[PDB]
Amino acid sequence: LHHALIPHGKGGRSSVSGIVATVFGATGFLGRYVVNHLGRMGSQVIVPYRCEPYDTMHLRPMGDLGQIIFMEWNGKDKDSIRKVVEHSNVVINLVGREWETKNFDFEDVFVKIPHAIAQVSKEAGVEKLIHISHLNADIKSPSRYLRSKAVGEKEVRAAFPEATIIKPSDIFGREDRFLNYFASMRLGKETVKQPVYIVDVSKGIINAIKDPDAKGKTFAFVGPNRYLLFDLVQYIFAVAYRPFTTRDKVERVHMSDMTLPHLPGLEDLGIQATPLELKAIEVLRRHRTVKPAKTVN
Amino acid sequence: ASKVKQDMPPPGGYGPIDYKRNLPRRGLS
Amino acid sequence: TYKFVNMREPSMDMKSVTDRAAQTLLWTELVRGLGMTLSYLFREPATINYPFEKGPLSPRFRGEHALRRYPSGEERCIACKLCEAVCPAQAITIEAEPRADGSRRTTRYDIDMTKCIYCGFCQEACPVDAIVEGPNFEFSTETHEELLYNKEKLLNNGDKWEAEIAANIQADYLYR
Amino acid sequence: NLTLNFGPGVLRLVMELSGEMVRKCDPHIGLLHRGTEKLIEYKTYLQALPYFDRLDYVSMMCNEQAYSLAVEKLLNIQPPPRAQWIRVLFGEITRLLNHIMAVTTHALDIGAMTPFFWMFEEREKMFEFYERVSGARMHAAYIRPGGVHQDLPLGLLDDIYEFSKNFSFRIDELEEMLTNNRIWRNRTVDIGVVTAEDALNYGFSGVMLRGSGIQWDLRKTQPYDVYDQVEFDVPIGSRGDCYDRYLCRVEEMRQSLRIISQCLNKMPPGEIKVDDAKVSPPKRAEMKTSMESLIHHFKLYTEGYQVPPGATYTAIEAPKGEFGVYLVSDGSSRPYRCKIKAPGFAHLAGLDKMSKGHMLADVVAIIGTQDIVFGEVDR
Amino acid sequence: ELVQVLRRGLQQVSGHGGLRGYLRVLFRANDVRVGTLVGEDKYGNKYYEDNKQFFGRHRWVIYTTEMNGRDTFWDVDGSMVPPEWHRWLHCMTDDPPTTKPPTARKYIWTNHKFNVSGTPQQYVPYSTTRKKIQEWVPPSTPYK
Amino acid sequence: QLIAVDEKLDITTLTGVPEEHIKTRKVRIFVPARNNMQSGVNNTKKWKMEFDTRERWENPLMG
Amino acid sequence: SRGEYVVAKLDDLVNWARRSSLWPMTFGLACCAVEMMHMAAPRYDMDRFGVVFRASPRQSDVMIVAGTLTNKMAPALRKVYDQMPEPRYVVSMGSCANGGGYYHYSYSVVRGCDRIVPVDIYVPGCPPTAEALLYGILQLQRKIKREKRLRIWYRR
Amino acid sequence: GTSVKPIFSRDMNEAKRRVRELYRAWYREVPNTVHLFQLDISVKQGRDKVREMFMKNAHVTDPRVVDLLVIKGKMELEETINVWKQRTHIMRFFHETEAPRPTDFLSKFYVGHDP
Amino acid sequence: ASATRVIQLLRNWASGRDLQAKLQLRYQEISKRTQPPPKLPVGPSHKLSNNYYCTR
Amino acid sequence: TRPTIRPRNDVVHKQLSAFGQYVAEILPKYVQQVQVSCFNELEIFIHPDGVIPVLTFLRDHTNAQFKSLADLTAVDVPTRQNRFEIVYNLLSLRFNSRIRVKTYTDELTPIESSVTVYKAANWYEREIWDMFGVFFANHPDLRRILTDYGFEGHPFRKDFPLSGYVELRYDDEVKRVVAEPVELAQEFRKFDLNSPWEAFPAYRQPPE
Amino acid sequence: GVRTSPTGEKVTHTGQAYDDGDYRRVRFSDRQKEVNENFAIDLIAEQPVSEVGSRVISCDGGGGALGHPRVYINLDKETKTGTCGYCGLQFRQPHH
Ligand SMILES: CCCCCCCCCCCCCCCCC[C@@H](O)O[C@H](CO[C@H](O)CCCCCCCCCCCCCCC)COP(=O)(O)OCC[N+](C)(C)C
Ligand SMILES: NC(=O)C1=CN([C@@H]2O[C@H](COP(=O)(O)OP(=O)(O)OC[C@H]3O[C@@H](n4cnc5c(N)ncnc54)[C@H](OP(=O)(O)O)[C@@H]3O)[C@@H](O)[C@H]2O)C=CC1
Ligand code: SF4
Ligand code: SF4
Ligand code: SF4
Ligand SMILES: [Zn+2]
Repeated sequence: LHHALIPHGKGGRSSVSGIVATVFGATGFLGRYVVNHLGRMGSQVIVPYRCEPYDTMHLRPMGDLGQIIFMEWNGKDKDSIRKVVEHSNVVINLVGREWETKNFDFEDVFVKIPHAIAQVSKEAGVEKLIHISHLNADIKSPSRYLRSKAVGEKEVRAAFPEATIIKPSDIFGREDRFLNYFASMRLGKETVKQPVYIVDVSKGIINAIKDPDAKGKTFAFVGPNRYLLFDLVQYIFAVAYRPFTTRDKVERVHMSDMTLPHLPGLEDLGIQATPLELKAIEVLRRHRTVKPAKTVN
Repeated sequence: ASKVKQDMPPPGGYGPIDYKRNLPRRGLS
Repeated sequence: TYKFVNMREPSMDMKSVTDRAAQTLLWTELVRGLGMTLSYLFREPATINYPFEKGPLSPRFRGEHALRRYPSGEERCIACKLCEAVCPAQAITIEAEPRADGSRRTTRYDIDMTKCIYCGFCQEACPVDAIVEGPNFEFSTETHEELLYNKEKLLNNGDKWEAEIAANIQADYLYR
Repeated sequence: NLTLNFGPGVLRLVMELSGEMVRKCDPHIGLLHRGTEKLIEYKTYLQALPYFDRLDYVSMMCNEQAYSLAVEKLLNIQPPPRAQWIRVLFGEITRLLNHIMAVTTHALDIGAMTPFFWMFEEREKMFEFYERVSGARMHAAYIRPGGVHQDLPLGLLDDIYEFSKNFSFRIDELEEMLTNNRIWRNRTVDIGVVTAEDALNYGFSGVMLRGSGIQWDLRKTQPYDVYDQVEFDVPIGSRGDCYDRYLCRVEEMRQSLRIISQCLNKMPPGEIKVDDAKVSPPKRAEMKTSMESLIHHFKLYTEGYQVPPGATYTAIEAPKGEFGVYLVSDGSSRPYRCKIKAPGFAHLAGLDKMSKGHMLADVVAIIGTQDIVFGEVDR
Repeated sequence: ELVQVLRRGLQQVSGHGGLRGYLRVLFRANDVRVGTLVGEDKYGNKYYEDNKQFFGRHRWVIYTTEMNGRDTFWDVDGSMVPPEWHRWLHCMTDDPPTTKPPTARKYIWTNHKFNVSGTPQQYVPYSTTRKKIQEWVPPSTPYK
Repeated sequence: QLIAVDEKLDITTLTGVPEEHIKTRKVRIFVPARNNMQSGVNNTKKWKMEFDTRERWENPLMG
Repeated sequence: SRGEYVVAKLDDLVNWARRSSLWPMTFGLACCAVEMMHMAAPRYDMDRFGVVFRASPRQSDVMIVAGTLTNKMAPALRKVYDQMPEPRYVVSMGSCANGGGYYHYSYSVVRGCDRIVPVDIYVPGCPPTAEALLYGILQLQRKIKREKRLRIWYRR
Repeated sequence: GTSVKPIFSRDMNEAKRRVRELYRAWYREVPNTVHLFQLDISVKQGRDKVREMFMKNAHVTDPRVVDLLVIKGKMELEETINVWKQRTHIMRFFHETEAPRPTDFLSKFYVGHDP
Repeated sequence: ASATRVIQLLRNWASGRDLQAKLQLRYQEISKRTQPPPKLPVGPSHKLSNNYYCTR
Repeated sequence: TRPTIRPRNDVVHKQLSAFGQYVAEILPKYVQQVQVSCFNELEIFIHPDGVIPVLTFLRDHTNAQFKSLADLTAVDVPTRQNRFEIVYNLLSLRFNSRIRVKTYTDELTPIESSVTVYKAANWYEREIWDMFGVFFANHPDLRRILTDYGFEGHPFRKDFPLSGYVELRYDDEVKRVVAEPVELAQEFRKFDLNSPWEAFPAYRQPPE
Repeated sequence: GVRTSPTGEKVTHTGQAYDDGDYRRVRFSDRQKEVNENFAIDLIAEQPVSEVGSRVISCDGGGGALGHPRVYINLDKETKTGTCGYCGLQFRQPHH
């Protein structure tokens, strides 16, 4: 199995895990954690970056000498994608944008780019492809965000039959846009939210790479508890000791989180989901100058 | 043949080197 | 023998006391320091206009490493591994094997320039003048990996700097 | 009484203040502990030599000389006369470098900052001599346990004489800036006074002894290389304060100039290392033409020389004080133990007593007058 | 006196080829001194000497406008000096390569290169030894 | 003044070694064999304690 | 059209302002700091390039790690690095900071400061001469001249 | 015979008394440390960690070893009281960033050559 | 130093000492960078006879 | 004796031998052995219980008055029952002389601290506790001085690994510096340099 | 004499070249692979064989002290040519 791809060492920084991962969109919120988890076990990471290298400067300490290679690419171009995934045996797609741009709308970000990545990964002989899309992604959605997410899911499934699709819902992390977004507001009682910890999603992606029978499966990474939006925002404002983006985001946050009991979740990957209360203090300690919100199950 | 040549002080040594403190007085009562 | 630095007894007559009082009240020594600084302002500075002028160096100066070769063009290194054994920082890794013609040559010769301390022990333990520490010092790098030299890099360095490397060795080999 | 932490050489200092006063001072060291003494046990003596440049990285050749003297004493060999004269010459040059560093950085911490540049020009010149004689500006590794690595290039002595004949006015400009200045005196006079008995008991050495009136110097009392063949005076303080130690260091600069002149005039001819190819390597030509020379070069640069078993404590008068090494050899080419004694350790230990009932700003003056380089403190 | 120093300033301006060359050297080297030309480089570098200046400023180089592959009108560095002029410029010798040139060898580079860090031409380390342990290759003919 | 305790000495808790490097390692106490390439016998005088060989692998960079 | 031209001109002006005023803070950890102080000396005059001498941690632009980083010292280094504003660049000076150097196989030494902070320029030597540190600073200046933030923002 | 020079205690009762004293001191310090260093753990978790660190040495039967361990424990307690330690040092007790090393035979057989 | 006489007088008066006698900038008075070959005499034990190693 | 051999001094040898015999006569309760090196270095081996008396005598006696403590260190010899060897180096300015006092201890037996005799010993003793684990009794403040806070083990013991057990890096997941089991990209090459054909017949040992 | 690998890479003088399936080639994409063009084996192959009329010859590599240790080469075997162990030069007796 290409002997140089055999794991060696003790799973440390200088060890060899046999994983050669190309992580598209690694300069994001989830990309940094994925690259950290991949590099701390000794895997080789190719980081394809669109921005200036200064914005990729923080990824360098995450791996040992030569374990992280940074490469320029363009989403509109197929040759760059081809040359970035030439030698990888794992490809992870984390490309996403929450708003509109005069160069990239939702269809290019969530449909065209994932389709190109999947097609080139299949033509290049990549063994594993991992794709990330929203939990509430449905074709019949009012929002173009989640409609494009669903179309991208279908198209990447068509292009890469053995692709693993992950559908995380409202991940909350130190550098997230869920707890910070609510804490920066300084409407509900019918909408329910099911937030998932950033580290849980990172470990889920890592295990899905490791898991042998998670080839064509579809996962839904969700947290331990379902929260009404009003009391969740109340708890967010209470933890920060505080008294209580154009159109798509408010529509998305007003939508309730779906429930998909038939799909496997984090439990299938041997991960105990972390409740929000434990990490809420960690996230919101920086918004300052106990009575956790009630849940529904 | 060749005669020994290495770094040596010149004949008669070097010139005197001043090392005492020299703090002059400008002069006004 | 020994000296006393601060056992000078000031005079207590009226003239010395008046001089000390005038020094205290009119700040003579502070103005004296001002005069010294003013004098230093009016003399030529010691600055050189880098990178157009360069600081003086000598043939003994030791900077970036290089692997040399004979005038025929065949590399001097015979894989004796004395430079590897003498290296205080363990910055040299060597692997050898017989060549196609049976020559004793290295198939791997790496120097970790982030481990090297630039002591010059390697170039003085070499019996065949193969490894030298040349006069280049402007080889700063944007990544850690490019400071990990292999045999090809050192051979290219030797081919690149051979002219003045040989000139310096000619100038300094009688002291060795 | 509040406890405050002056954190990040690099030093962490835990002090309790009752208003302006200092009640307890606690230096926390180990921020530059690299484990040099343990790493030496894994090297041969020649491989262990370059560690001493990095020990006290302001006075390099003095550490080289102390290590070389210890290894010579254990090996039962002596260096040739020209090697000894070169050693004393470069030791005095190193003393000049160290004292410039100490005085200029002390004044810079006080706030003067002009003599720093004035004298770092001369430091750069002295650096050129190191570069010319060895090929490295700072960590030369020139002085070896058998003598010196190489002989002087043909033009070095003239340039040393030309540099040393103009240095007196540089010291004089420094003294104009600092010696008679009233602000400098009020910053340093009657600060950090230590009595002779307390300085002696606490393990002080160098100026910390001489500043308190104790007439002690290792170059005079226990001379090592050729220091008994040169004449110089030893400045002695009277009050034990920072001002007296500053004066002592300046007068040491002048006496070092005197010794440098004497060393230039009396340089003898001859070889540079012990003519015993089982300790010092043969010349390159001899190695390339003779069989015994090649065998000895091979064995010395792969295994090294075997030192007879025994333990020694060899100390020299480094510019910072008594610098010593306790070297234990089990009979192989790899030292069994190498304890390194630096005066900075004892001086920083005495810092707590030295700063009783002083201002917060006086602690900087005391640290400066101790001249603490944390490479030798932490080792 | 003052008239003499102003006269030497005017001669200094005139010795750079007029006002355009004076301004060019002022904006490229931040220095407008004039010295005797020691030699010319194959890449366009010029080398000047003035023994009346103190040690360190008695030798200098004006870098070329265009080196191997980029415009170095503004982007200059000390790695553009070829080894022979490197030895002369750093005062390792008193003899420029013009008076006596270095020995010529068939393996010495004919075209000096600069420090290529942060460039597609940068050095990438790799292992130079071959594969140590050879795996077994199963036969392609079925066993039964 | 004297405890006069009767128990076998064991300083394991005071050395700072990790727990896995104590009950899993196997030291070997031996007099090293003479190198047959040489006839000298000065390296066969003392006893040596050495640990068992563990895994060594090739670095992906620089090998 | 005109938008890309104007954004490129603004980007060039911002880069020129940034690289013409570099305010460094230096950890005088070990011997390499001495050579740092020789770059500030009259002969080299790091000030004449617009690079001030001993800026404060609050308004520092570039970080020079000049010496050996130990296990007892790494958290302090990272804490100081996190304090720096805006665009911050790190320069690793000497073998000890680059990859551990002569104390690489030591129980109390961090094997390279790039385990703790991201490094932009690696200056090799033991110690690097003030010439070499000046060369590294000028190389960092050229690298800053190369970067292009506003053009990427426009094409984003 | 087997007679040795004491350090602080003469028999196991005094050593046990000193161990109880040290445990009381650490137990009282846990919440103050958790608040002061701005921890991410709870006080119950910190006291559980203290209990685990104590139980790690529960097999010692030598009063000299026990009271030397007690001396060390007071040393780290003194380090923690005076905030000599940074936030990182306190965590070094929890190994939060290390991957879980399995103990069963099959897992060790699969992962590597390590026994 | 190529300094005008008036500037030399001003600097000498301000410092109080004659600066031109001993300047801190190095000039043609230094030694040449290219030197003749040396010879470097041999040590005392380079004899051909009566030089048995057991005696030294 | 040619210029390649370090000359011997016999006057100092005899003086040091006489003074060592003098110290031995005065303090027979503690002194176990006295030696003089071939390079005129006097060392005294004493029982551990006599650290405070003997040192005090050497500090306070009119003939000795060794007022300065040059250095205090420990040497680790694992093959001995008493593992650690405590060495005191003393300097006498009145007589321009140096002496060495040597003592033995093990992992569990403490040593009386000589802070009451020499203040300089204070920090030195701390270092020993930090580097060898030797406990010093009646010390004003005994704690680590060189190693990192919470460092487990004493690095200068001969059985401590050269590279230690843990190494430090930065983790962005926890946003802090963490410690992990040590893994080296290049393991330290161990060189067998000891040669057969012993060098010094003067130090030969009986073949038991 | 620098050869080219079947993939397209350059093979060094030691015979090193990543094969088709080796992932490590990714380190060279968008960058360059450092290969020395001057091969010592080819350069020493083209040297002329020196003719001396003595049964034993001496070789120090040329340059005296700037070469390699002096060695002596026997030329009795007329079948082949005596080769210096250090320099790689060849010597041979004037047969016929
Ligand atoms: C009053 C209104 C102000 C509005 C805001 C503007 C701020 C103040 C306006 C002043 C602008 C100053 C620009 C002048 C800088 C040119 C410097 C030039 O000489 O440098 C050279 C030219 O380099 C670059 O090619 C030039 C880039 C400068 C920017 C070009 C003009 C941009 C101005 C746009 C202003 C519009 C403002 C709109 C918002 C209000 C290269 O030097 P460098 O490489 O460094 O150093 C190399 C070292 N050497 C010399 C020894 C070899
Ligand atoms: N709360 C959350 O964040 C959860 C995220 N989603 C999905 O998870 C994925 C990653 O999330 P997250 O890391 O937070 O998103 P980020 O906003 O942090 O960045 C996503 C990455 O994709 C790259 N990227 C974005 N747009 C483009 C583009 N048009 N062309 C090229 N590259 C682009 C970005 O690089 P650059 O710096 O150049 O812009 C960036 O590195 C996304 O696909 C998202 O849809 C799943 C549930 C919610
Ligand atoms: S210069 Fe010294 S440290 Fe560097 S490779 Fe040579 S021997 Fe090793
Ligand atoms: S470089 Fe010299 S010392 Fe090193 S292996 Fe080659 S021939 Fe031997
Ligand atoms: S060894 Fe080199 S890098 Fe380390 S402190 Fe000394 S000079 Fe600096
Ligand atoms: Zn030959």
